[PDB]
Amino acid sequence: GSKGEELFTGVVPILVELDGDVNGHKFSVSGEGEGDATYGKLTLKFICTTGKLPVPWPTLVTTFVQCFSRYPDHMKRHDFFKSAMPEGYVQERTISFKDDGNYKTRAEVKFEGDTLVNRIELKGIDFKEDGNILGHKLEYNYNSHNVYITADKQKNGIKANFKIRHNIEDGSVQLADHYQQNTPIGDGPVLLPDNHYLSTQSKLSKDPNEKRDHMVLLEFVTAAGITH
Amino acid sequence: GSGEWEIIDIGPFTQNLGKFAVDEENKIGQYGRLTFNKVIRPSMKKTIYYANSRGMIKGYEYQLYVYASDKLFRADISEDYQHYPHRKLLRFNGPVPPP
Repeated sequence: GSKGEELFTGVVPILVELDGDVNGHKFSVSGEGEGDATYGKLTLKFICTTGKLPVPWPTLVTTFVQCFSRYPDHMKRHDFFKSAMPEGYVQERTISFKDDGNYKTRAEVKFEGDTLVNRIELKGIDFKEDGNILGHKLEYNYNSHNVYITADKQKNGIKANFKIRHNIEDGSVQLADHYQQNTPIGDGPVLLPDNHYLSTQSKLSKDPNEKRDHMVLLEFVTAAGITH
Repeated sequence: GSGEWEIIDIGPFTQNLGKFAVDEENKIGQYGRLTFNKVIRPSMKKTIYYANSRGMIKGYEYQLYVYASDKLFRADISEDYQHYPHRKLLRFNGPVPPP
């Protein structure tokens, strides 16, 4: 358990800000919503503020706050994300789309007042102009995944490896290979975890009254993989 | 893929679809400027599925009877979640016989 954990015992407002650049196409996204870590529950709405999003919304779901995961009581000593709070952590990823381009992301996740903020810069290169991504061939939905977490003692943080499965309209599934590293922003002690995983499930939807390009996200994340 | 027509209610969601149809039709101009009044029964929708073995929901299609400027129109609207903008006015014809 940690002092950081005490900041998540109720409903927490969330802001998400992303600046992106994919094959030179520049875009910005703002998101708002809230998280309730007691139930591993996230509710977020994202709006593309620069017009039409040049990549499919599902490809950005993992980039758009694992501190809202529900860690079962017997596992709470393994919750790095909340222990890094309020000072926060940096989350870096490489995301490799099978036989297409890749995203590189850097995010800072921290409290600003009572708000959990995720500020992201994203760089995408080597995408095929009529591939699944720039050609918008992904179904608008999202699969359930298990994300394995392990300690990275030398960076006083964690790392994760996982594959995201994106449904493709023609019936195939395209894998997005995620390599992730998280390191605390502050200098204080953090909880470093034994090996475990996060079990995720996400539902994507639309706001019928919204005229801008957007995504509504409902997500549940639960930690598992450690016996009690 | 696409399922069968099902009756839906004429609540706010449906009335807003009506409003959308009239606003879109107003952009073309083959009729004079229309003023939305109401969607009347029956309204119906069919589910649209991705064309593959998963067959998950891609969106919906709507067929509405819409009163605008005191005339009854048939409006067909498609909703496609994969591509922005999602709502498109497919057809808008009138006046038509009352259902």
